[PDB]
Amino acid sequence: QVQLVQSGAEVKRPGSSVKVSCKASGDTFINYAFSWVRQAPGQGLEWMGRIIPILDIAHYAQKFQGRLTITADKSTDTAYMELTSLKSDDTAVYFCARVFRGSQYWFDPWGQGTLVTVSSASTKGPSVFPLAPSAALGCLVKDYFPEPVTVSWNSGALTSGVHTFPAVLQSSGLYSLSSVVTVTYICNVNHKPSNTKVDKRVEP
Amino acid sequence: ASVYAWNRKRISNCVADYSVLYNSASFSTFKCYGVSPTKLNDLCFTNVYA
Amino acid sequence: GNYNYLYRLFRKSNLKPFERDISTEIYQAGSTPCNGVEGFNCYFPLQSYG
Amino acid sequence: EIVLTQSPGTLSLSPGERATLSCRASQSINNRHLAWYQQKRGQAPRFLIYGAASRATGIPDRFSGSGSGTDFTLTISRLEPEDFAVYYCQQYGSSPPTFGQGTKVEIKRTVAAPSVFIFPPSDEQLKSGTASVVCLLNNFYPREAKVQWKVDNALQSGNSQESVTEQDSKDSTYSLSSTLTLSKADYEKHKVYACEVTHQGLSSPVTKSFNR
Repeated sequence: QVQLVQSGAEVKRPGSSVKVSCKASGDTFINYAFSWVRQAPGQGLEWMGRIIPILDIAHYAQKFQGRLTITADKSTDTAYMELTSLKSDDTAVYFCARVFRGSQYWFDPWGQGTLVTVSSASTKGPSVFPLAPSAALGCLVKDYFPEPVTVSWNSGALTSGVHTFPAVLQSSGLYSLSSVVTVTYICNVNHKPSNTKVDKRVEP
Repeated sequence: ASVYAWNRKRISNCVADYSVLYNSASFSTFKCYGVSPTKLNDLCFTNVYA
Repeated sequence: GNYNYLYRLFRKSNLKPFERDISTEIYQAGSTPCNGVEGFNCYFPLQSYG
Repeated sequence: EIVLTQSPGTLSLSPGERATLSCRASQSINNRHLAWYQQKRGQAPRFLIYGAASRATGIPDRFSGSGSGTDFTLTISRLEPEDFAVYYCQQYGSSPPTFGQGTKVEIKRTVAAPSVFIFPPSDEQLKSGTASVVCLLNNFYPREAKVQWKVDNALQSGNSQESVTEQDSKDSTYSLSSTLTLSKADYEKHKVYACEVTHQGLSSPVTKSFNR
């Protein structure tokens, strides 16, 4: 019933002032507090802070006492979050929770989360490479920072049995993923923000 | 019963206790309009409905 | 709605003349100890006028 | 009150047995203030139990917990395939709310065998400087695997083990891989690039060894 709608992911640079919103629909906005919890990749959760809309007071953590700035607009029913001096290890999924107005509370409702990527160098697109085997074959695209890139084999033809390997951070600093499917071998790479609809052929 | 045929049953001439309902930890909502959620064991009424 | 004005709705005892209570503790209602948490039988003392 | 450590960490349980997830207390939780959640793959956590004893409205009756002062459990009976996610612990008995690392419950499938497939670098990679050697390990149930790389006369690691992760497929089969990154001329000026893996319940055979 508490639909905590958030915004989308924002590609920022190391050092900025992010502003994530959280639409708090359903019941009233003043009868419930709100807290933001970060989720680092494979590192559980971490309680950053909490805001009390009826009292307009915040309670930050020891590691965010002075850097985090969590507000809440009591008119549009939207909670905000702001953090100054963003370092490299800030690429986490920030969730929006609606905690109670007490000293001790639990996180009953949650949000979709925002994958705010802070560490960014540029917006270079990938580069397809037709790695042929010695019909097991794939298309390896690397050196792409935004990483919305989905590898659609022939626009869905060879997708029957394909394994979309999750992208891992390369040693250079950009993401890299692969997709190998065995048996038309035109792997259609789709990069949405860069508009890179490149196509390559691989032969066994 | 259903919503269109809600059957009420009046209960009078009794010593009714409301502590088994408020302090039960089993009901979802206990919004008491008008009267307070507590101190209801000191209000003697004529006849109540359900 | 201007929610910048509050009034203490719940209190354990009556207030003394010319006394100021700015605490925001959880009101102990019913019989279950709240121990700082909110929810059933645990209401917030302050309420907005709207 | 500050530290929560999940004892199992991982649990490969059959789809229909009983599970037990532990969360040991650190600083003598006072009033049993602990909460359980279910963070599914790429989704938001779901509140399951508050106070470690009482359930939430809407949670199935299979979810239950027990614990008084220093150790809490989570008794789930007849785990459905939908209940295979990561479960976290949250304590609210102290001032700073803390969490744990999470316990991932995976499907208990039969042991499988991978297929070592080595992909020689492409023609463009041999003329640019980004020659890659992909070694894919598909259709294997035991996720525990340490793929070795014989890029030189010895088992030299280098940058081949970039560790592209995987995920639990529909048939409970994982798919690991590993790609190389070296010069355009360093590939030919080397020995046979082999790919072996010491799989749990198998051996480490050299397959698809492509000679330069």
